[PDB]
Amino acid sequence: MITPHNILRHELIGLKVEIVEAKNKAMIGIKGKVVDETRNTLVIEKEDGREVVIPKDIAVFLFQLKGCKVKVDGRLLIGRPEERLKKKIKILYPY
Amino acid sequence: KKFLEKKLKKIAYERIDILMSLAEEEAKKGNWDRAKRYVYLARRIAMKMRIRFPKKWKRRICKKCGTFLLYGRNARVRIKSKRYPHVVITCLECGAIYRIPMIREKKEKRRKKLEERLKA
Amino acid sequence: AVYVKFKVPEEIQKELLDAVAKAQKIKKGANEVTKAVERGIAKLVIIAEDVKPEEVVAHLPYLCEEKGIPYAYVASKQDLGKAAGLEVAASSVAIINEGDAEELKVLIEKVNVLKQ
RNA sequence: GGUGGGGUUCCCGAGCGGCCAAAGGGAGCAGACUCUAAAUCUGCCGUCAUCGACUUCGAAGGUUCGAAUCCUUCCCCCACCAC
RNA sequence: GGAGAUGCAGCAGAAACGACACGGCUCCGGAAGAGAUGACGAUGAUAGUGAAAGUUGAGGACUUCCGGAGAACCGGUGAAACGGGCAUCUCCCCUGCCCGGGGUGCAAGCCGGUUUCGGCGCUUAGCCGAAUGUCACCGAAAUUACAGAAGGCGGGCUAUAGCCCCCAUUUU
Ligand SMILES: [Zn+2]
Repeated sequence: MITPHNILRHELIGLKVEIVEAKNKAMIGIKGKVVDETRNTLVIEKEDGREVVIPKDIAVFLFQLKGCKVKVDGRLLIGRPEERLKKKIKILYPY
Repeated sequence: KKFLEKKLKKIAYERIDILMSLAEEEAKKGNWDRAKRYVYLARRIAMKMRIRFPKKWKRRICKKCGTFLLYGRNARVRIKSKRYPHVVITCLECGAIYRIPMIREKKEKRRKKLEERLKA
Repeated sequence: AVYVKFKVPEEIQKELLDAVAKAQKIKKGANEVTKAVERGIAKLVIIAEDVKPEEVVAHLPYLCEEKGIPYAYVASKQDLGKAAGLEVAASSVAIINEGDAEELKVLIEKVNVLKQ
């Protein structure tokens, strides 16, 4: 099962996602699934049919699990998912 | 108190299973390059985690190119056992040809038949 | 235990064996079953659950999931071998022409009900 | 300004690219032992605390089938120098 | 670019770096069943191909095992295999340039002094108990971020203040 604690190490591809906050104004309001994932980038296919390239470190993501909705920064999702499942420890201080 | 019941290798095996299931689910649509990307990421996490492939998704992929092999579409599967028992997978994309020798199971069946002959 | 997708009841297993017994115009051996599901002439595939090595039948169900021919499982291979007409067991049987049991394989379309 | 080096468990300290391989010692807890206590021995030894399994080898990136180890960068800690 | 040596742990696989022993293939010896019988066979039969591979698919049909020796082909494993790779070390096979070779380093080294001190090296800034101060303004490159000489020069790395130039995502 996919847990909100290990979502820092679970695979993001194959999960519906929407973003709630970002510095880009037009980025806010997208909904879709995750297809491709690189070191700080998701390739998201919308339900409308548009592929978008979303950087991770500028936005916060809301991943839709089996019933759950988890809000995680992409600053926590830094690194390739290969190296992220190797081991990546990120500690963020929003002061 | 037990908070972490799932370890690193267990989530690695789950990522193997999810990525290769999504590889099968996305390989039938028409995007073989996306399925090649899934097989490439699963192979990279297999060499990284030092974990072995499951026996379900073991023979469904190609080692040379990395395309997920649909049997019939881009993979030709023929069983020949005249000289030696073998099941041959043939990649239609690049041309890499692999097989499944079954000599030792035939040896076990042969020893069982020898025991049935000697008991009778 | 590995290549099998769904649990098969014993009554529909006996219906499969009765269909193999009533048909008697079949392709036995996994090469002929594979050729029949690649051509599409087969209407029903019967695969034994006790096949060791499993690879001999491991290419069979997913290919049917590509080709849309209904497939089902029996627990014993020697019973399918006796139903096919041989003293020695057979791994898989594809049916080209059912004949008098053709309505019977309509009931084996209820295997699709087991698929969901 | 300069040379020869080191950073690994609470503290002193080893470690061939490979199964917590992580030598360990002292420490804490528990057992054993004793009238009590010291000393000796046994297991946990960071966690679950019975076997066993996972994390940390100053930090990051990269190579590799796989990093305490091999490469690069960022650091700190030593020793001694005015004559 | 070539040769030589080492390593690619553990598990798996016949086999982890040169080739091989091993199983399918051929021969010989022993045992068991059998002449309109019986053994075997859709987990594939007499059966062929440069036998990786592919076409074949049954009143098909004379077989099976063990041990020993050999021309050709083949390895369910693993990242990587009857064969080509990877990394390290050392030599010889090249091309062009330059000729003293190493070691320590200015807190080197030298002098008055003979422990300890002062002078040279030392400066179109040259301190050493480590000097280079404050304000305004043209401009817009400006004391604002990283940040400070200590004999001098040249290369490379690290961290960013202001403007200029170039490239990319969102966008329209
Ligand atoms: Zn291919």
